[PDB]
Amino acid sequence: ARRPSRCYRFCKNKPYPKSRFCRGVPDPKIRNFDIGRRRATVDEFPVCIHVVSRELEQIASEALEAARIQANKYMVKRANKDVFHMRTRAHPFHVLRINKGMRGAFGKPNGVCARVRIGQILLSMRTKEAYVPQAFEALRRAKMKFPGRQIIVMSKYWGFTNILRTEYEALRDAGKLEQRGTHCKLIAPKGKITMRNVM
Amino acid sequence: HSYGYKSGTRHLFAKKFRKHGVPSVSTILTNIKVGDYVDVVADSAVREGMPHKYYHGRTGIVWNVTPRGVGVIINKPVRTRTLRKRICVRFEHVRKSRCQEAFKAKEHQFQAYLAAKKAGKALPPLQKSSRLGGIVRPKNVEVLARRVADYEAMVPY
Amino acid sequence: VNYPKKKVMHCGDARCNAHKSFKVVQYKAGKARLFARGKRRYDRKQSGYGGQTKPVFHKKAKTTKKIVLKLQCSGCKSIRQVVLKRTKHFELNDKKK
Amino acid sequence: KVVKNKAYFKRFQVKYRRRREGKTDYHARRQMVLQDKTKFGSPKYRLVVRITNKDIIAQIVQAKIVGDEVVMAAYAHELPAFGIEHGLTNYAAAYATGLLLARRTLAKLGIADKFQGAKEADGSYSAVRTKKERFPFKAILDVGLARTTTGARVFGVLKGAVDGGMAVPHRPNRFPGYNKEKSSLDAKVHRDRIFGKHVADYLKQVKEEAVQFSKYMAAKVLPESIEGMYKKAHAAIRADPSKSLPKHKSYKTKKLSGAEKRAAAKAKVAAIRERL
RNA sequence: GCGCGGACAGUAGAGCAGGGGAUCCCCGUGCUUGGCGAGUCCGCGCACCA
RNA sequence: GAGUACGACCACACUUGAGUGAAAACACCAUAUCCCGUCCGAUUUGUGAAGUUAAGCACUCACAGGCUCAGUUAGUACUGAGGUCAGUGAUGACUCGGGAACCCUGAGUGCCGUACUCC
RNA sequence: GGGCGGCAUAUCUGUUACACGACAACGCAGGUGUCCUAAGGCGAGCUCAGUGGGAAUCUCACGUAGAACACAAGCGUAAAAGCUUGCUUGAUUAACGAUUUCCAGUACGAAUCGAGACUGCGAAAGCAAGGCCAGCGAUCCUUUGCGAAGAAUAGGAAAUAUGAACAAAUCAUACCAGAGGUGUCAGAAUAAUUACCACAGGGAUAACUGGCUUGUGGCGGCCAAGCGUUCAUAGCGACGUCGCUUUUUGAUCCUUCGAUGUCGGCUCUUCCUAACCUAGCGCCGCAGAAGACGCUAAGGGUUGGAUUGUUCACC
RNA sequence: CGGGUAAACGGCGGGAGUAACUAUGACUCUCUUAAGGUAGCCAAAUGCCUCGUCUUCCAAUUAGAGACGCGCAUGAAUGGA
RNA sequence: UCGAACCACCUAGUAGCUGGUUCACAUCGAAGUUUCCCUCAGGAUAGCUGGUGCUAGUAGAAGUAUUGUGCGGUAAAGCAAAUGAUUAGAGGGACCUAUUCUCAAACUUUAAAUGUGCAAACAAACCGUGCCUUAGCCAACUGCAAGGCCGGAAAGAAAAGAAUUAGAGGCACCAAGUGGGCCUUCUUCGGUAAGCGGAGCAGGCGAUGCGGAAUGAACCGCUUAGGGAUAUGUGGCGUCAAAACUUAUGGGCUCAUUCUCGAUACGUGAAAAGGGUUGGUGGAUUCCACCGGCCCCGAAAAUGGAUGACGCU
Ligand SMILES: [K+]
Ligand SMILES: [K+]
Ligand SMILES: [Mg+2]
Ligand SMILES: [Mg+2]
Ligand SMILES: [Mg+2]
Ligand SMILES: [Mg+2]
Ligand SMILES: [Mg+2]
Ligand SMILES: [Mg+2]
Ligand SMILES: [Mg+2]
Ligand SMILES: [Mg+2]
Ligand SMILES: [Mg+2]
Ligand SMILES: [Mg+2]
Ligand SMILES: [Mg+2]
Ligand SMILES: [Mg+2]
Ligand SMILES: [Mg+2]
Ligand SMILES: [Mg+2]
Ligand SMILES: [Mg+2]
Ligand SMILES: [Mg+2]
Ligand SMILES: [Mg+2]
Ligand SMILES: [Mg+2]
Ligand SMILES: [Mg+2]
Ligand SMILES: [Mg+2]
Ligand SMILES: [Mg+2]
Ligand SMILES: [Mg+2]
Ligand SMILES: [Mg+2]
Ligand SMILES: [Mg+2]
Ligand SMILES: [Mg+2]
Ligand SMILES: [Mg+2]
Ligand SMILES: [Mg+2]
Ligand SMILES: [Mg+2]
Ligand SMILES: [Mg+2]
Ligand SMILES: [Mg+2]
Ligand SMILES: [Mg+2]
Ligand SMILES: [Mg+2]
Ligand SMILES: [Mg+2]
Ligand SMILES: [Mg+2]
Ligand SMILES: [Mg+2]
Ligand code: NA
Ligand code: NA
Ligand code: NA
Ligand code: NA
Ligand code: NA
Ligand SMILES: [Zn+2]
Repeated sequence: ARRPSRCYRFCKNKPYPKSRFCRGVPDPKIRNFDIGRRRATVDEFPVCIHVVSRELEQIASEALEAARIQANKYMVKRANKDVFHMRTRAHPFHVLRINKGMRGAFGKPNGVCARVRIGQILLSMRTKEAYVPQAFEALRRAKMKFPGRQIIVMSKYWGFTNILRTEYEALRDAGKLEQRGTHCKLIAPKGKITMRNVM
Repeated sequence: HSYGYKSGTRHLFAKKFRKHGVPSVSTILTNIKVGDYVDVVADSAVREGMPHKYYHGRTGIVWNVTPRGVGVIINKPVRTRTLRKRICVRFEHVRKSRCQEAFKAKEHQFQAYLAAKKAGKALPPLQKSSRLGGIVRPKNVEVLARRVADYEAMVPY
Repeated sequence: VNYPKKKVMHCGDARCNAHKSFKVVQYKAGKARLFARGKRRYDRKQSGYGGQTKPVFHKKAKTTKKIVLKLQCSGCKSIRQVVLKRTKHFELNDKKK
Repeated sequence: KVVKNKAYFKRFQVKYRRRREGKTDYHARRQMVLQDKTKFGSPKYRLVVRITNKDIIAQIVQAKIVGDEVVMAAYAHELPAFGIEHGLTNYAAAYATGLLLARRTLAKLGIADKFQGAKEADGSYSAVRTKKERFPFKAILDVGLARTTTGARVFGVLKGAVDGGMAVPHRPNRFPGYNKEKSSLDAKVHRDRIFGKHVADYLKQVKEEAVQFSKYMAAKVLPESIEGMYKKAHAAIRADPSKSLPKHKSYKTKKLSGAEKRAAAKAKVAAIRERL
C-alpha cells in the first residue's frame, strides 16, 4: 500500500518538481481545483471564507482531494450545489521519493505534495450570507482531513476579488470595475481613452 | 567529476540583462601603463585572453604591457602565504581602477592648502562635529504610540 | 580525415628559405635492426635459462595513432616531420570536396 | 499571435544609436581605432571619406573618448573656388577633394613644402613610406559602409591625398584600371579617370544625342576643355589651400509642460463623459 | 610485424539470377595505382622487450 | 533656431499611431557610354540634376506601450550576533545591528564633443 | 562487510555549493578516448527560427535571435562568432621568453600574453601560428627527421662529435626534435579452486544477543462518505489524518573476532496486558437462550494427541 | 586440409492451429539442431513450485506405500530398468 | 608427528601486522588535512610542532574596524517579466487577447545580510613644462614611454564621530609526531528514520582537569605553578547539602486516585482531537459564539524504582 504521509512531513528538501530531469512522476490525485459553480459571477457571492495554514509543512495531494470531496459532499447535502464556489489554492508540485542507508539510495518518484507556508491560504469558498454556517462546517470537516493546524477566517474582501466587501457595491455602482469572470479589476485612469476606462 | 578551466562560471561569465555586446570604444582607447592599478573583470563576450575565474574582481598592479595584452600582479592567498601571481589578459578584461582616487584627492587638497597658506589666502572654514549638543526648537511635536489600528491593519484578509 | 597530397609551406633551409611546395608522405616506422644496441643487449639478456626477462605489454587501450607527415621540398631533399591529431582514417586526397 | 507585446519591449536591447541609424560599422570602427597598447595612446588618424548625393566629405580625424576630433576637412562643394564647378561628385572631383585635404593638413601641420607628393598626376602606384629620412604624415583610410569596389571614388580621394603628400597605406588593387587577371595596374586608365576623360566622352555622346548633363549644356562646357580645367584646379589647390567659397530667429516648437498635458487629458475625459 | 593463397577461370572466357521457341540452344552478366613493379579486405601458418 | 560628416555614453534615445518642417543641407530622385557587380543599375558601381518633401530624417502630440529616476510596498521579507528564550514540535517572537523585491503611484522622454555650413 | 553489479579509477558542462575562491557522497542530469583540407585562416556580401498577406518553391511586411555555431552542457555572438561565397594553408616555423589552470605552487594535458621567420586574407586598420573552453601519456627500448653543397694553412664569426696507438670506408653510438604506450590514464608483464586448508591481524568489517530507527510488521485514536429495512456512529468505518509498540523484518555498524556456546524441544521460575476463561459492571438491533461491543480487573487458570527438527500451521 | 571414432569427454529443442457438448489433440503448419531424450523410471537418496493431486494406511498422517507425470534439473557401461 | 615425516643447518628467514620498550622536572607543543603512490591498517609531499639561528629592535604588521573604490546572484522576491510547470473563468471545439489559482536544485528581470579584492605618504607619491640617456612611440617635438641625475615641498598626514593594538618587521637551516577522528552551533545533500551516511563555517573533545547541570569525553561556567584572604560565574538557598534557622511588611494561577500533577535548558515522557477553574474578544438580553493560562482526558510492556531521594500543596 502507501507509506504514511507523516513520513514526508519534515519537508526540508530543496523543491523537487517534475521536469526533464525528474521523470516517472505520477499525476496528482487532485485534478479539480474549483468546486461548486465556477461559472458564477463575482456579484453573486459576496461572502468569502478561506482556510489559512498555521504551519510550514507538506500536504499530500491525497489530502487535498479528500478535503475537496468532503466539502463538496457536505455543501451538497446541507445546501445546494449552485450557491457556493470553492477553489483549492495549494497545488502539489513537490515530488516525493521512496527508496525501494544502502548504496545508491537516491529514490524514485512515488507521490506528489504541496509545500505550504505559515499564513498561506489553502481553500477559499465563495457563498452568500445565508449559507455561511454551511461554509464554516464544511470547512471544518475539510480541515479535519488536513495535517497540521489550520484556522478558518472570514475574508473581508468581496468574494475572490481584491476589493473590500463593503466598498465593492459603491465602486460597482460608480462604473469603476471591469467584470471579467469570477474576479474584477479596478479601472485605472491610464492608457488610451476607450469607451471603457472613462471613469 | 568535472573541474574544467571554466567550471562553475554560468552566472560569473555572463552579461548583465540588456547589457550584452562587444566591448566599447572607450575600452579600446584607454591607455594602460606599467604601474597602473587595474581591476581584473572578465568580459564574457571576448573569450580571448580571458582571466581564470579566480581573478575576476581582483585589483592589482600592471607589470607588463604588450600590443594587445596586459600583465597584472595579483595577490593570491594559498595555505599560509599570499603569492604575487602574474596573469596575462587582453586589455578588454581590465578596467582603470579607482582604488586610489580618495588618496589622490587628499594629496591634491594638501598641495592646494600648502599653496594657499604660502600665499596668505583665506583657508576654508573648518567643518564641525554634528555630535555636539545644543538647543532644539521643534516645529511639530507628535505623540509616538501604538494604536489599535496598527494591530487591526497588519492582519491580512 | 582527408589531407592534401601537395602542401604549400615555409621551407626553412638556405636553398629556398621561403614558402614552397611539399610532397606529402605519411611516416612509417623502419624495421627494427638486429644490431641496434638495445636489441643486442636484449638478445644477450634473453639467452640461456630464465624465461622472459623483460615485460611484454598487453593492456592496449589506444584505438588510433598520431599521424606523422614527411614533407619534402621540391628544391631540396630535406624532409620535415609534422604531427597531426589522432584519427581512425587518414587519407591523402586530391578531390578537395 | 502577437510578437510585439509588452514583454517584447521589456526584453529589448537597443542597438547603438549610430548602428540603428545605419551610419557606423562598429566592428570596423573598433579595428580602425585600435592601436598597440605599447603605443600608450600616441596620435592616430583616420582619413574619413563620405560621398553624399551631391557632395564629397574628407576629414582627418582623431578618436577621443569625448568624441572624435576633426583636424582638417575638405569638401567637394568648395571646389569651384579652384576652377572646377561641375561634376562635384565624380572621380575627378573626389581626387581633387583628396588633394585639397592633403595640402590643407600638411600646411596646417607646418610640414608643407617638405612633402609635395606627385606634382603631375600620372596614375601609377608608389608604395607609401611608413615605420611598418623624415617620415610623411600618415592616416588610414575609412570608407565607412561603402562598397570597396575597383574604381570607386573613395579610393579616388585616397589617391588625391597620396599625390598630395600623405602616407595613406594602400595597394593599387582598387584604383580604376587595375586588372585582377594580370594582377597589374593600367596607369593611363587611372590618369584618364583622374582628369575626367570618361565624363568628357559621355558628355560628347550626350551632345550627339540631340536631362543628362543639363547644367553642363546650359553652360558651354565643351568635352575638350575638361582635362585642362582639372589640371588648372590641381595647380590652384597647390597654390593656396586655405581658399574657400567667398562669404537670431527660431523655428523650434513649444513643448507643453506636463501639467498642461495633464489638463488637456482631464478636459478630454470630462468632454467624453458629458457627451455620453 | 613476415610470408603466402583469394577478391569462378583468366592472357576478359566460365558458372548463372531475368529474357523465344519446342530439359536442349540463344541474349546477358561480370579488388586498386603505375611501365610487368607499389596499396585495400578475407583467411591460413608463423614474430611478439617501449 | 537648425543641417551635415565623424563621434563619446548607448531607449529619458526604443516601438506604435497621427501632425508640422524657414534657409541650407540630407534624401528620395534621373540615367547606364565608360570603372565595377547583378537572374534583375532592385542592391551595388559609374555619370548626373528634370522634379519632390510623398516617404527617410528633424521637431510636436498620445489620461499610448516600454524605458530612466523617485516615492509606496516597508523597517515588511530576509539576515550577522544572543539566550539554562517560548513552544511537544514545526516554528516564533524578543535583544544589539544590517535591510530588499514585485504590484502600485509621481515626474521625465536624450545628452556631451570636433569640424564645416544655413539662419 | 565481501561477492555479483557498477565505475563514483584519467576526465568535461549544469546542479549539489551555503552571492570571492575552495568544498563530499556507489548524490542528481548528462558527456569524453573522437570528428573536420574544411567543420582551419581571412575578406566581402547577406540574416536566422518562426509568423502573416499573396502566386495551377516564388514574393512583400514583421521578426532581440525564440535559429545556428560537429558532438554533452553552460556562456558568448546579428552589417557576426550564424549562412553564402572568393582564395588560402597561422593546423608551419617559432632563438630552452613569461604566465594561468591542477598544484607540492612538481610534472603531464589544456590554456593566456608575447619576441623572431616565412606567409595567408584584406584597399586598409587589422586578423590568423587550428576548430576557445573535454578529446589524452614518463624512464628504458625501438624508430624517423635535422647537422645541403662551396669555402678556411687551420678550428676561428662560421666545417656535428665519438669508437681512447691512428688512418680510410662501413657499422655502431652520441647531441636536438618527434613517432610507436602504458584507459589501474605520475605509466608491474598475470587464470581458477579449497568443505583438506594455513599464518599475521582486524570488532577499522559481516554472521548470533544487546543499542539507535521504525520504513515494513503489530496495535490504537480523530473526522465522517457510506454499510446496516430506516437511521454516520448497536455493530464498522471508506479517503484522509494523528499516534503508540519493539512480539516481524529491513536499515545501521556502536560493543564483542588473545571466542559472550548457535535453532527447537524438555524442565523451572518470574514478569507484562493490548482479557480467552474465571469476578463485578455498562450497553446492543437486549423478548428468552446464545451472543456483540466496552469498562474495572493479570488474583487464579489457559489441556491430550496424528504428520513435521521445527517456531508457525491444521487436523 | 581431408577421413574415422561416443562401453572418448560429452550432448540429446520451441510456437500455433486443429475431432458433431467441454476438454486434449491422433492431424497440420512453422522456426529450427551435430542430434533434438528412444526403451524404461519418477515428487525417486534426482521435483523449485510442494505439505503437488488421487487412493490407502490413522480418530487425526508436512511421514510411509500404490498410482499419476506440464520431469525447475529422470534416462540408458557418465550405464537404464 | 602427514593436503608433504623427522633431525641439523641456510635462519636471529621477512612481517606496511600484534605485543613490549627501564630516572626526574624545566621550556614549548600537535595532527587525523593537501598532492602523488597496485595507493585505502603503509609511505613520500606540503601544513600543523620543536630546536637552531641570521638580520639595522617598532621596519615590508593585523583571522578587527572606518572611509574610498571594485567583485557577487545565495536568502528574499517574480510568474500581472524571458525559459519551463500550472487552475479557472472572461471577452474575439480550437486557437488567440487581457489576467488569475499555484511555483522551480539543474528558471529569472531585481536583489540583501554576512562576505570578498585593492588603497589609505619614508626604497613610495607630489611639484619643476629642470638636466642627461635611449637602435622605444609619434609626421616631428621642447610631446608620450623608460632609467637616472639636480632641486623644491612634504597638516609625515589637518578638519569633518576621521581607528586600535599585551602592534620589532624580514630571512633561513635541521628535524619529530600526525596523515582512522569524533561532537556541537548555524547551513545543509542522501535516507521513512537512526546514537545513520556525506559536505560548508566556526568552536570544542581528542590532549583537560576544576566548578555546575544528581549521573554523562563533547552541554553551562571557567580553563589549570602551590598557598591564604576577599569577591564572583554557572547553579542554587525545606532536609539530604553550604545558603531565605521555610526571606518579604510581593502580584496572580494550579488539585492531581495504582500511569503517580509539577518542578526535565542541551535531553532523556508525546500528538490529532476534546472538558474544572479564571482570563480575553466580539454580539444578543444573566447567554451566544470565539481565543488564551493552568489542570484533566486522549496516554498500553514486560525484576521493584525513581522531579536524584524524602517530601512539598
Ligand atoms: K532528505
Ligand atoms: K570566599
Ligand atoms: Mg553574474
Ligand atoms: Mg560564499
Ligand atoms: Mg564561492
Ligand atoms: Mg622557458
Ligand atoms: Mg604542455
Ligand atoms: Mg593570436
Ligand atoms: Mg585559431
Ligand atoms: Mg568554426
Ligand atoms: Mg584560438
Ligand atoms: Mg579542444
Ligand atoms: Mg595506477
Ligand atoms: Mg565434501
Ligand atoms: Mg589462526
Ligand atoms: Mg565497530
Ligand atoms: Mg587496528
Ligand atoms: Mg573475551
Ligand atoms: Mg567462554
Ligand atoms: Mg557464558
Ligand atoms: Mg520420455
Ligand atoms: Mg518426477
Ligand atoms: Mg524423497
Ligand atoms: Mg508420502
Ligand atoms: Mg511414491
Ligand atoms: Mg550410450
Ligand atoms: Mg602416526
Ligand atoms: Mg630481531
Ligand atoms: Mg604497544
Ligand atoms: Mg604551553
Ligand atoms: Mg526562493
Ligand atoms: Mg616536521
Ligand atoms: Mg590519539
Ligand atoms: Mg557535577
Ligand atoms: Mg544548611
Ligand atoms: Mg517559603
Ligand atoms: Mg534535584
Ligand atoms: Na608574428
Ligand atoms: Na611514445
Ligand atoms: Na504499519
Ligand atoms: Na573547562
Ligand atoms: Na505568592
Ligand atoms: Zn626548400
